[PDB]
Amino acid sequence: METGDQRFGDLVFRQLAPNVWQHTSYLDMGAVASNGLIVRDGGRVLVVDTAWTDDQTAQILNWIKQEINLPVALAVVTHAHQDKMGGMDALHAAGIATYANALSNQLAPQEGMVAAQHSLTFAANGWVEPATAPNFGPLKVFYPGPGHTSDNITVGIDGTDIAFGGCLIKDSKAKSLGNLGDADTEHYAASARAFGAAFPKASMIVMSHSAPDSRAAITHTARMADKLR
Ligand SMILES: O=C(O)[C@@H]1CS[C@H]2CS[C@H](CS)N21
Ligand SMILES: [Zn+2]
Ligand SMILES: [Zn+2]
Repeated sequence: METGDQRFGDLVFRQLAPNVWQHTSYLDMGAVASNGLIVRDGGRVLVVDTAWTDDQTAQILNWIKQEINLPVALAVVTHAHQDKMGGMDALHAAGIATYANALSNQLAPQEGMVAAQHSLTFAANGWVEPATAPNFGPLKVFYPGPGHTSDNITVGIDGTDIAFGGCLIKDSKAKSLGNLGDADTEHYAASARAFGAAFPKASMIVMSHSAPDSRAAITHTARMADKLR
């Protein structure tokens, strides 16, 4: 927890830009961090990823109400793991519209997760079909291909130098990819590089389990992935 960070309950918030904050929640497994984003877009707020749990995700919503005081219009979640979708019910209880890759929603029940209300689909070039992501404002959603998981998606924030790699991208000092059973080790490297190419001017790379990094996180991640093919 660095200087300039705010704490609300068990959550930590770091402002990254005038209209963007990183939310961080922890699960004791020894407190393992997971990062998401909060975006102020005019008179509304957009959320990328829940916290680990419903209660933690409610803390995010209370912090937003208290510190930003704008309604949360929608949330997009970036794949079907507990750190990204664990608080879906808290969002739904607040009347927030939720979006995920169709595959994430298909996987959610098997994972003991609650599926989002709406499914995103993607063109062959990886960009989201705009009709499935209505009124996403500055959020530009890109499916880079299979990597960390088959369903992982990524998000750039228009008007900023920020892109969110989710759990696909590791920080540039990482000693391993942590890749498990559901990783695609054949395509991981190409998918990391695809994320980089989709958001070629993003200079701040936000990710799920490390603090924000430079684009070196992308190239370092791709190098680690090259070794697995
Ligand atoms: O693989 C990881 O590094 C992170 C932290 S521990 C492991 C279990 S939950 C979450 C899924 S991305 N995760
Ligand atoms: Zn994951
Ligand atoms: Zn994760």
